[PDB]
Amino acid sequence: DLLVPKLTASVTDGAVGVTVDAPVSVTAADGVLAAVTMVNDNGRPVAGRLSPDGLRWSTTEQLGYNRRYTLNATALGLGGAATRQLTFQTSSPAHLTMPYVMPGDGEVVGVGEPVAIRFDENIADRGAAEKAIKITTNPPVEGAFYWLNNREVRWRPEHFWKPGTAVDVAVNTYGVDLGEGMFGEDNVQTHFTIGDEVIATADDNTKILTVRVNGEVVKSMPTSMGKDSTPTANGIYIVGSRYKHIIMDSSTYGVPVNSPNGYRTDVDWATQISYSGVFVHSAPWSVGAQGHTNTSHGCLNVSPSNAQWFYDHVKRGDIVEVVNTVGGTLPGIDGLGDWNIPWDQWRAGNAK
Ligand SMILES: *C(=O)CC(=O)[C@@H](C)CC(=O)C(=O)O
Repeated sequence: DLLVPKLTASVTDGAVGVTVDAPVSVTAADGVLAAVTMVNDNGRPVAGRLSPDGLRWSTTEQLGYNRRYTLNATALGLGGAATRQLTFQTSSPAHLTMPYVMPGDGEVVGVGEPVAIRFDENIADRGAAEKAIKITTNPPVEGAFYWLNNREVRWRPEHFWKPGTAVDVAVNTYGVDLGEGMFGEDNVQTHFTIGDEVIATADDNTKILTVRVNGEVVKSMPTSMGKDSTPTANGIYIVGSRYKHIIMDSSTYGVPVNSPNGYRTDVDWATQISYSGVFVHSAPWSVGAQGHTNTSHGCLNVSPSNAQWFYDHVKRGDIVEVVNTVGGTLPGIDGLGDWNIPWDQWRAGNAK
């Protein structure tokens, strides 16, 4: 009794809402695939690949949103032939959101650097976004997702990264329903490495900014932080971008320039450590106060040479800690204040 070949697809005829996050495949049993074609509505063929043993065919390029595909396959065996025709329709998004992932590919960053995925649209289903984001670490370490706002989610370990750790971030959002008819416009894939442990502590009691590289004190900077009425917040800051020079505009951070606490200052050697506008930068005008008295709007004022030193030796992801000021604590959702959120609260997340 010779068997008739059987044709099994990873879709079914008449299917709709087929998600394009995965390839479409066809399998033969009691025979081999002699012919497999898939065309879109317009008759344009889709690239596919047949396995050497002739048993498995799969698409090999991206499938498009909002499309009607037609699949034709024929299987031959000693028992005879069999042909099937399947038509199906893929997801038809109401909205598309593009993801952006920091830090940059190939980059080497500090031990406080979180994984950041920012979407250009509000994410209705955060849980679906988190699931779609595949993070790999080496050596392996536990981490968790937490949302700073409706568009950006962060991933980080309980403690600072171990130097030498590889991080791989695969944002596989294409074809994924992120909620309310919003699907990922594309995928992104970044990889980066954890460099040396650089931790700079600013103690308001001593007015000193001590830089420690892998435990070792390598630089001690007299500093002037925020004057009482505009104090520098205590807490953990993540180093962000660095500038040879930059015009600091208080309106950029919510405070009108023409205000009592406003300002517009052109400074040298500026290292940003909070979205709220905290910078380590060159403050020549206050070199007398540094190490003695706080006089700034909130920045860590240091000498020109120490500012340039900081610029040259501190990198994105390195850590600045402020302690014992008269300020409060840096908001966990500052954008660079991730570490100020307790692990239990971060691990619990906020996907809802
Ligand atoms: C950063 O937030 C701005 C500052 O705190 C420094 C530039 C200090 C300052 O504004 C000043 O008046 O010297």
